[PDB]
Amino acid sequence: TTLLNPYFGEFGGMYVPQILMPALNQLEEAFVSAQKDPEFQAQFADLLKNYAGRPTALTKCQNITAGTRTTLYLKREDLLHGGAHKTNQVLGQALLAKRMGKSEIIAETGAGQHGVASALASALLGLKCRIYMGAKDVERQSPNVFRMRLMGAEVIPVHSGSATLKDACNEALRDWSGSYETAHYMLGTAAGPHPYPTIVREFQRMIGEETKAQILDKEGRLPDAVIACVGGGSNAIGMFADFINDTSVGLIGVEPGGHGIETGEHGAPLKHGRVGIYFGMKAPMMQTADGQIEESYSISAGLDFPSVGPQHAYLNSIGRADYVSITDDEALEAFKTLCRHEGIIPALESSHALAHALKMMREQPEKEQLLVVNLSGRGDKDIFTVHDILKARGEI
Amino acid sequence: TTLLNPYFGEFGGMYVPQILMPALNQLEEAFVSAQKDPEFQAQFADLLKNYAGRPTALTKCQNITAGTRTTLYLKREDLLHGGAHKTNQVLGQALLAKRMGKSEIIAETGAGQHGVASALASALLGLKCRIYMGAKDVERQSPNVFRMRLMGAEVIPVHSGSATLKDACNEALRDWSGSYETAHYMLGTAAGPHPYPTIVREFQRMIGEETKAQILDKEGRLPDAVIACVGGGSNAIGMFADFINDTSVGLIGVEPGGHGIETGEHGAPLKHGRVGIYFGMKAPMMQTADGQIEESYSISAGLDFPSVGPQHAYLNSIGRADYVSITDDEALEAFKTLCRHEGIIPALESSHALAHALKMMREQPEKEQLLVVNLSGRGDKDIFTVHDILKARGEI
Amino acid sequence: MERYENLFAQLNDRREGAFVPFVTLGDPGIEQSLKIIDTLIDAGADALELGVPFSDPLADGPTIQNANLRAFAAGVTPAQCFEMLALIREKHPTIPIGLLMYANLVFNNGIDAFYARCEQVGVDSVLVADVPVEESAPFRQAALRHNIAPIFICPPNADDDLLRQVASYGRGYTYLLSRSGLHHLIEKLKEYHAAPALQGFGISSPEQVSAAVRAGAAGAISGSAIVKIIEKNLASPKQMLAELRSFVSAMKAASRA
Amino acid sequence: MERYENLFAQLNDRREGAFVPFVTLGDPGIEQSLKIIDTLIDAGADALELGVPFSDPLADGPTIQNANLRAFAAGVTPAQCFEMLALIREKHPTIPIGLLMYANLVFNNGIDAFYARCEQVGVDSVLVADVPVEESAPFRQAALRHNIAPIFICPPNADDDLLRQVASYGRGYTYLLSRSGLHHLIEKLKEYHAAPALQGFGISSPEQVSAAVRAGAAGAISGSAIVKIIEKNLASPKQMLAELRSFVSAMKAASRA
Ligand SMILES: O=C(NCCOP(=O)(O)O)c1ccc(OC(F)(F)F)cc1
Ligand SMILES: O=C(NCCOP(=O)(O)O)c1ccc(OC(F)(F)F)cc1
Ligand SMILES: O=C(NCCOP(=O)(O)O)c1ccc(OC(F)(F)F)cc1
Ligand SMILES: O=C(NCCOP(=O)(O)O)c1ccc(OC(F)(F)F)cc1
Ligand SMILES: *Cc1c(COP(=O)(O)O)cnc(C)c1O
Ligand SMILES: *Cc1c(COP(=O)(O)O)cnc(C)c1O
Ligand code: NA
Ligand code: NA
Repeated sequence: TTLLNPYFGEFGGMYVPQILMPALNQLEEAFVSAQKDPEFQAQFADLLKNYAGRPTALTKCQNITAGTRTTLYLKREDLLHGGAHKTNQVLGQALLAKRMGKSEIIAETGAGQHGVASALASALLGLKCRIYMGAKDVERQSPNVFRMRLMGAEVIPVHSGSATLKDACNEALRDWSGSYETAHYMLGTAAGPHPYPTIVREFQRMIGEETKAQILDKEGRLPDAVIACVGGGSNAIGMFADFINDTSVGLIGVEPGGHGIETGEHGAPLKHGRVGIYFGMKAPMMQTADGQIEESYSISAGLDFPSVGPQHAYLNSIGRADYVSITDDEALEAFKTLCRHEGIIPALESSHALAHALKMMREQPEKEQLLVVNLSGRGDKDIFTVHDILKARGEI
Repeated sequence: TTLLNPYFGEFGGMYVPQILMPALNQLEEAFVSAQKDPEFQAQFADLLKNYAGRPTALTKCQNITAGTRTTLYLKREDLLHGGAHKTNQVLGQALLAKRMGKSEIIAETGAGQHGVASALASALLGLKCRIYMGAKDVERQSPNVFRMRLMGAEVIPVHSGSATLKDACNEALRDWSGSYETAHYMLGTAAGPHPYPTIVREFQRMIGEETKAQILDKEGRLPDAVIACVGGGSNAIGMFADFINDTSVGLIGVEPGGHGIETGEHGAPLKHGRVGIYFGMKAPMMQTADGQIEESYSISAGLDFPSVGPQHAYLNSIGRADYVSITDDEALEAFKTLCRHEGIIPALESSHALAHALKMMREQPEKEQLLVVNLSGRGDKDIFTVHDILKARGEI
Repeated sequence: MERYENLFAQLNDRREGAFVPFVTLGDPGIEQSLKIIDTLIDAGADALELGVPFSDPLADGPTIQNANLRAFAAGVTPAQCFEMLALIREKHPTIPIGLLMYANLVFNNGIDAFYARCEQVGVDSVLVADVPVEESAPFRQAALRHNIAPIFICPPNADDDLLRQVASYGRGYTYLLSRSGLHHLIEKLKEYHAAPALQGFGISSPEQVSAAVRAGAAGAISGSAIVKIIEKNLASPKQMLAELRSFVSAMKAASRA
Repeated sequence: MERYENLFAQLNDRREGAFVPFVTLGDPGIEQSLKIIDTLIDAGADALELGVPFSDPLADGPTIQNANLRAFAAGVTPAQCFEMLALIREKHPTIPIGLLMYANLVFNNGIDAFYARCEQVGVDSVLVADVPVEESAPFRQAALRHNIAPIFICPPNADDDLLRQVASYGRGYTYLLSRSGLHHLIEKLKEYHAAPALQGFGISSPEQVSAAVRAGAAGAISGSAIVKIIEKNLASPKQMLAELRSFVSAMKAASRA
């Protein structure tokens, strides 16, 4: 039995071993309580404002759209403390852990961004943070590992399985099943078992709430579409949530197309996978014909979750949101374009969203449209990745 | 003849070759005009708000001060677009260049931060930007060089002299003396010839203006002291300016002490140099007994200007502001402390300011004091520097 | 069929507990795994619990994680597992055979079709590790339609509602967890007419089998201990089987009156 | 003394322009620099402009930047420059000697003391490259108190106020810039009773000397062209002096009626 619905149509649920159900039920109860508690809401709002820097700007990009009938705004989650939207929800989750009387945080990370976000929230709020990271990722993400350690987190390399994100997730869940009386599992996207897809959406929804107020202030109307990249689904659902009931507002999610959908080397399970049960949920995933879970591929490590949050699968199924994909090369071109024309270095994740907006503009340049892209993070972290590619293929 | 006073007591002036005086006079006139122009002020304010992210947060650091009677706030210029305060003034200067009908920007850079700031402002505002950088710095600052190029700036290595900051400054001035009809020289700190110390202060003064409003909101009184690092002087004068007439508010500037003042390997000309005439101004500088200009040293490349802005020398001389120094090791300890206890990675420059506040607290822990540190930038850029030192000396 | 009911009635007539080994199908290869399983039976296993290799076994510790990896190294697929299961049942017509599955492998090509395939090869029960009772309806229904017992875990802290659910929904046996990641549980399960309890997790010595039976459990399950013996003897298959035979004989003897 | 006034009166009697070479003191070393300067004089230099090596010569192009670096490579200091200047004046009692300085080297140990040292060694003028007329008061005052002519640059666009200031404040000669980084300027300077004009920047061939004198200038200054000859012949000092002698003779001949 639960307080809230664990499903979005077919998708979602609580597909965990029985031993983990009490942790999930405890967390759901704590969350429902916190959402009704004006003191909790005020504490969260205070951290968001005075520590993280909310509200974030909504920036009009007039150089990019020159010569077209597109008006483009970027919601500036790249200006949030930590340089990505992930900070919003870790602060909420850290406050929930405290509400439940817990002093310890467990987190998983692949590219290291969620690790860093979990570590900074834990440092601020006096929580002892341990982070599971696949050994291949540890070796691949030295800068983020050192950030986590600087911030006092214990980083635990996972050498088991393929030593990447899904193995870290599994090791985190194993730990939690034994430690949930004193430790909270700070899951890093709007996926996994209920109540995480709901909690993470609610603790990211200020993205869209601000965007709505800011666009109404600046244009006196709602956007024609809001566009966000989709790895696991948190920045996108955070942008989307406040607009779901505004039926005129297009909701466009962008999955990574990698080397191209036809190559099989991509990260677009929502549109190109098959429903399965893994990661504690029923959702589209990247899997073999036999049902073994396989890997995403993207130039952007932050878009490597080989499944997707269940609310996205649901919004797609009913036609409320539309999902598309963008290749590595399209993302790279959007990254270069923003740097040159607006002086903003976007995360390669966010560059997928931008690339799709650029296509909407370029394909139909006399179409009048008001677009918001969620600029989920800054791209300082990606400049070596981008440099090495451009060098390898001759340019620069 | 000038419209505004070029001196702060003894210090300042316009010590440039005659051929450059018309450029300085033109710029002064343009600035005086712009400061009276409500349209210019509104355009600047709009870019600051909606592009750069102002106002920046003022964050209370209660974990750091635990067990003491110090209350510490950080003014969060690390959350500004570009990750440092330099963005404020480049936007103002880019608007001035446009006001004068110029389409081209010249800038100097040492550590590359001013280069990056000049490049992003130029990209945004449609200006053709060329940046002079000593060849040793180009080789030393690959990440910032690639950022500048991504943002469409031309980066010009300077192989002459010692191929560092002062050589880049000289090459920029040579270019400007021939190109000032169509190019503006975007000087990167509150130093150099008049009118730059005045312009840069005025285009950074929103730091202190916001800090005053925010501290009055949060504490109902002014700070006992505001504390800022001093390389050339821009972030510090930006914090200080609005408080100069609040005689109860201490103004503390922190120069880099390097390996220690007694070693001669430092960057503290204001307190440990000797007045000279160089960089277009009369100011304290690092110089030989003979008058040859020598180098600063600091762990933090951003604090390497071997002189200091003339308004700081003046505020020191009359006793309105106090100047101190902090060593490499003290700065490193402050960097580690902020990361661990507040989840904020500070620039090594800013870490000097923080280190002094920590000393004020630790030396007299039952002294009641309300302190603001200007957190002039974020320290993602410094994590390799910090890692390599900690590794070399055994820890980690 | 009623293979678990028949077993437990026979063991009860002999005042005897069940000893039930777990191994991963195809670890360390198909032919050696078939020999391992025949050796477990010959040595006195009352029933089998058999894992189908899965890419991400969340509910498993390192020993069994590694067993799955070994089986994947040998190219073992679920189809090959079902081929193995048919051969096992063909050789051994009465021994209860239970599978330990993860949800995706059951759901993949259709839940009904999975349980239909179990029935066809002669499997008796399925425990799906990551389907809690709350999500179990389509699984337990499909199981029962194909004469397969759906097995549920009863964790050490199970509150009273969970005990009643497990008692109602399970068949074959109740999987009683020794710990997270006791006579109260055992008596309450009996009060609610649950399937007989088999204690599992951490069972690795004869005295634990005797203790489980004394506490009122119908028997004990041992996995990592068995799989460790495999892991230890990869280089000598023959010694592997001898060490397995010796371990199982001892564990089974501890279950006898 | 009045060495510039005497020179210009003598040249005017001969209807002749001045040719004034610039070199960096101590480039490429002290002894070779002394020989270079004696060769410039013997070859027909009417006056000298002499640079004191400075760490950061903003007003100088690459040729002279490199001359300063060469002198620093040889360890040349301002004190050694003043020792050189005393020896030069001792050998050559009438030739006007002007220094090209940067402000810090003049201000360093006191402005008055600097000009006092100039007078003591027998220097006739000082041009401080980075002191515009607007900042010049303490410099020009100290200069005049020690019988040193303060030299100012008149840039190619000088407005009328600047022309009048340069005419009033300068002595010795007016340094008329060929360009940034013309008969109107020359006539206006004469109208305002300015010190005689010497054209400099980019003067590298005989025809430019003749042209400058024809335009009404009192002569021409050449630096980079002279210093290039030094740079080219570092490996053969003797050929250096021969090439310098040949260049100066030709430039000086172009100034004669
Ligand atoms: O994608 C996930 N985390 C994001 C990590 O972010 P980053 O550090 O940027 O890789 C993620 C983690 C856990 C999860 O569910 C479960 F726990 F069941 F496995 C689902 C998705
Ligand atoms: O310190 C200066 N610039 C800061 C460069 O910043 P960064 O890129 O962070 O090294 C700086 C640059 C020029 C200057 O005056 C003059 F132009 F005359 F030389 C005085 C100071
Ligand atoms: O039977 C199992 N393992 C073998 C016995 O345990 P051990 O002897 O400790 O390896 C076994 C049973 C259930 C399971 O997953 C979950 F509990 F979630 F349903 C995982 C392993
Ligand atoms: O006399 C000088 N150079 C030698 C003649 O020029 P060139 O022959 O082109 O090297 C010379 C004169 C003045 C100067 O600085 C400033 F203009 F600012 F005062 C720099 C060089
Ligand atoms: C982690 C990350 C993402 C992808 O995660 P979602 O949960 O799908 O939002 C996107 N952008 C940035 C900048 C990230 O750090
Ligand atoms: C450049 C820089 C400084 C030093 O420059 P000032 O002009 O003295 O402010 C300080 N902090 C940061 C973060 C910088 O980038
Ligand atoms: Na995904
Ligand atoms: Na300095």
